[PDB]
Amino acid sequence: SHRKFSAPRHGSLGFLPRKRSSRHRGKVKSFPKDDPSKPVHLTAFLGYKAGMTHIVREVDRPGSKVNKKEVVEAVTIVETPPMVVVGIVGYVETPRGLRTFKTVFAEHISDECKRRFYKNWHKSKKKAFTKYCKKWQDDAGKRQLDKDFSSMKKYCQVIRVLAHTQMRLLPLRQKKAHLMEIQVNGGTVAEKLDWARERLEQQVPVSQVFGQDEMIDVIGVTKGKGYKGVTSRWHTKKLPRKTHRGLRKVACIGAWHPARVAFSVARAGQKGYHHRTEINKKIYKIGQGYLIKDGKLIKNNASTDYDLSDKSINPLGGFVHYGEVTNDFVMLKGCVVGTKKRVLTLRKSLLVQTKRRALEKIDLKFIDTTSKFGHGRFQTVEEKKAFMGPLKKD
Amino acid sequence: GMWRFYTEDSPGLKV
Amino acid sequence: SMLRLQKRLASSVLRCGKKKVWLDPNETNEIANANSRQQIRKLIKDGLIIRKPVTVHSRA
Amino acid sequence: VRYSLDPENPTKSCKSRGSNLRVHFKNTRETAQAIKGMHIRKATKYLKDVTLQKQCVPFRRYNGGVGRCAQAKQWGWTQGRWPKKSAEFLLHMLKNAESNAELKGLDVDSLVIEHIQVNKAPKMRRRTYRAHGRINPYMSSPCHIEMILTEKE
Amino acid sequence: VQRLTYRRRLSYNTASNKTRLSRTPGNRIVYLYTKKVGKAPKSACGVCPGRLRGVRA
RNA sequence: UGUUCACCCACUAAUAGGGAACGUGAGCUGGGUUUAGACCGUCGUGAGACAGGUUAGUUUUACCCUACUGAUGAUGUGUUGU
RNA sequence: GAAUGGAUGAACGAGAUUCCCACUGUCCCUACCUACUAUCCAGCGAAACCACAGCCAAGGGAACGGGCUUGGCGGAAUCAG
RNA sequence: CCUCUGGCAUGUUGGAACAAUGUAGGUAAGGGAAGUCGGCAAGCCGGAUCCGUAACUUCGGGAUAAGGAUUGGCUCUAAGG
RNA sequence: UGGAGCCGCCGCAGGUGCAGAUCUUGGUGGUAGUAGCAAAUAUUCAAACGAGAACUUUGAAGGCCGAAGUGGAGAAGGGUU
Ligand SMILES: [Mg+2]
Ligand SMILES: [Mg+2]
Ligand SMILES: [Mg+2]
Ligand SMILES: [Mg+2]
Ligand SMILES: [Mg+2]
Ligand SMILES: [Mg+2]
Ligand SMILES: [Mg+2]
Ligand SMILES: [Mg+2]
Ligand SMILES: [Mg+2]
Ligand SMILES: [Mg+2]
Ligand SMILES: [Mg+2]
Ligand SMILES: [Mg+2]
Ligand SMILES: [Mg+2]
Ligand SMILES: [Mg+2]
Ligand SMILES: [Mg+2]
Ligand SMILES: [Mg+2]
Ligand SMILES: [Mg+2]
Ligand SMILES: [Mg+2]
Ligand SMILES: [Mg+2]
Ligand SMILES: [Mg+2]
Ligand SMILES: [Mg+2]
Ligand SMILES: [Mg+2]
Ligand SMILES: [Mg+2]
Ligand SMILES: [Mg+2]
Ligand SMILES: [Mg+2]
Ligand SMILES: [Mg+2]
Ligand SMILES: [Mg+2]
Ligand SMILES: [Mg+2]
Ligand SMILES: [Mg+2]
Ligand SMILES: [Mg+2]
Ligand SMILES: [Mg+2]
Repeated sequence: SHRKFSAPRHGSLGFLPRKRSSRHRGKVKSFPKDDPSKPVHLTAFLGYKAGMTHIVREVDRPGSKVNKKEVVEAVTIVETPPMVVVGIVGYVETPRGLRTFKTVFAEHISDECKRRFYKNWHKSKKKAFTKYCKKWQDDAGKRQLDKDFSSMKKYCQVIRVLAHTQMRLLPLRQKKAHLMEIQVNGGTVAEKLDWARERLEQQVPVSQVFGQDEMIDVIGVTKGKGYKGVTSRWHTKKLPRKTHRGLRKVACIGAWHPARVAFSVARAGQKGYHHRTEINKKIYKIGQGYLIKDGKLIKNNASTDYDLSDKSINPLGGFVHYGEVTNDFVMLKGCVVGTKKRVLTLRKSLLVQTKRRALEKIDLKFIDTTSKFGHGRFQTVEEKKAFMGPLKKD
Repeated sequence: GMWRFYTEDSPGLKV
Repeated sequence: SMLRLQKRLASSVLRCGKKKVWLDPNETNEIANANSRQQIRKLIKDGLIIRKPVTVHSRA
Repeated sequence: VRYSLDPENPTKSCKSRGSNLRVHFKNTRETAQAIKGMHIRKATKYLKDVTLQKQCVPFRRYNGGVGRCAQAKQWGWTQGRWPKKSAEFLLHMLKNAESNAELKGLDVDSLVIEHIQVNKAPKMRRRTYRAHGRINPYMSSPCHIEMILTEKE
Repeated sequence: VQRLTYRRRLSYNTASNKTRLSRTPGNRIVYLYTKKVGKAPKSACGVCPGRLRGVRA
């Protein structure tokens, strides 16, 4: 018979085999469409979720009940130190698909990077690319290198650049820079490929790729939650108190007769650590990192035109389970998938963004710097110190 | 031999 | 080596628990040739086996 | 006695067995296959590692419910265990053999374990008490073992 | 505190098995079994409720 | 109301109808039917009867195969990694 | 419907109801924590059950098939569920 | 509940982890039975002192009805042989 | 292989041929190295003996039973414990 009292189904099938991701680093599953007209540029970048905080701002959507009212608003910080382009890589279109074609690498590649070509650097003799970089210092090779490029200049349709992170600069424990292919969408294939050839062994910082007040798409792997029961996994109803074998279950699996159980029925398995592609995370700010001229310029980070203090985004006592974000960073509105220290793939949108909300320009009045390791009440040490006075440890 | 049921249980009762 | 005999006998000779019995763990061999009592009585006078004190339980 | 399988050159091969030993046949079997073919000075090292859990034994046949371990990767199998009794039992059987080679006058440290066979021995028996006054059997499943080493260097 | 045991196999409290404490020379409270309390003879006259005098009860 | 059914309140965009061993008891519950105790009424000379009312009344087993969910792996690609 | 007892009735009741107050995770609507388990390992080590076995759709068929027909299709060895 | 006399080695094993399901305990914002057949389960209540106690009643009860108040620590006073 | 008896023909005789009987007795698999060895808070350090110690004994520490006892004694029952 039918179901007496309807309800929607729990979960969405369009996300499943609810399995532990194969990857750790979030793949850009689809870059946006190149055109011609608009200059070459990368389409994406690679970051590290440090943590979160408030922001205060005036808000200018006329019509609202919040119009030119300040609000507080959540943000993530994503520690995003400049990438290095090491290789390029051409893709040819085919009726099968999009076959990879011709991969050049640079002369020099950092150890940061070369780590990733070994499971075990301690043990390894560190011999990768030794016999390759020979090419870059003779005639014969250097000619073949040009032919390898000029082939791509004729044939290949799509050219992405390979880059890697500068793992060095992050507080994180690992030394193995994540590599990545990042797509160059811009002018003709030659022009494209020439731009990449100029960028080889070279830095590419965040600002070059993304701009402020820009909707981007975060991709990254979810915070992982082990095996779980159907209840926390699928958010099916808990059964009632009296229930002789378990109540954090799904009473009936299937009906009798299609007498298998279906993929559509809620079972217990891996919760979290899925691969996920969020979209539309605005960029409330892109901070310049630390640097010097005579003394430090730490001020420039969490400072605003309405605060003008000397704060870093680094809250008191560091970002928790992370460290000091010394480098440049992007400050997305809201949460992003995945956990502290996670390698987080930012990407330009696939989408023509033309909505009131998605074009609003941001002007922050205040970035909250208060400790995250307890109910913090002081923005910065200087302030705390004055408030309390001197102590017994003096 | 294994218990299965009480003699007033008479499992599959369908009076 | 194995002494439960000698902890019993001690106890009944002191007329105490066996909790209260204490055997000098160094001088064990000498104790393990106390297959009788009276043998033990010797060992009590020589100070190998000894009656412990009562575990205090003050009223203060 | 008659061993199963005579060695090709008895002259320079040594023997050792032990009938009706109270070790898990199934654990013993498998580790005895693991051991097979090694140089004796390797196998004594292996079985030491097993006893300490520094190398597993792949459970291949009798592998049901038997968990996974990385250490089994070496072998190229997902199941694996550390059957400490078994090891200790055929660490003796290697010792007796090594001895038998030494008495026959073979270069001990050229031996290779050419044939090693576990076998079901006649079961001991005792019982267990169950619910509703039933009584079930509780059987030890011991194993005859035997093996033949050989000079090969 | 020194508790104690029945000196005889009669485990039950009963009219038989009645006791008292004695300390001893050896200094241990031991149980002694008592005798039953016998009564002085009653009058033959019947009417009188008193038991007789000068008669070891 | 044990109910299916029905009815009524309230909100709603709408409060459409149906199937899957009258989906679904090693998923539950067990309120109802449907043992045994007992109560009433009617029937029966009586033992007893009653799709007439009432109250009390043990809901067993998965460690197999499969199916499903997750999890190791497998064949190839010389070996390995990207 | 009148000792096949009729009508009552304080007190009592692990008795059958109904309602109100308080109370609460019964519920919205689920979460966290503890201990024993399950899990993995060393040692030990049963049982029920078992024609053969073990992916489906439809068909026909003792009128609801794992086996038959016709299609879909099929990839060792396993783990927790 | 904690202890002394006396007795024991955690009840037929150990180790490592701390996932799901369980078994046994807890806690829960706001709401407060909407849950369910049904408040099942748990929760409230609770000890003593001082007040203060209804209908009804076989005048015995109902009654700890109901309903309120107080309680620690310390330093004194007074009263009782 | 084994180590002491056996057969062809003609007649006579029968307790004369097994896949099943939820058949009888015995033995053996799969299940499975699985289910399990989770009621009552608790173990640790050293030393001895010893081929060998998570468990034996000795000492120390931490714990429990907490005099309606996990203490000391008997009845019935056991029958050398
Ligand atoms: Mg419907
Ligand atoms: Mg139940
Ligand atoms: Mg925090
Ligand atoms: Mg299991
Ligand atoms: Mg049992
Ligand atoms: Mg019995
Ligand atoms: Mg007498
Ligand atoms: Mg006289
Ligand atoms: Mg039905
Ligand atoms: Mg079912
Ligand atoms: Mg059932
Ligand atoms: Mg019922
Ligand atoms: Mg009945
Ligand atoms: Mg009548
Ligand atoms: Mg009548
Ligand atoms: Mg069938
Ligand atoms: Mg315990
Ligand atoms: Mg123990
Ligand atoms: Mg016991
Ligand atoms: Mg609440
Ligand atoms: Mg209701
Ligand atoms: Mg309802
Ligand atoms: Mg209750
Ligand atoms: Mg009342
Ligand atoms: Mg003979
Ligand atoms: Mg005959
Ligand atoms: Mg037969
Ligand atoms: Mg197991
Ligand atoms: Mg207690
Ligand atoms: Mg005694
Ligand atoms: Mg006793």
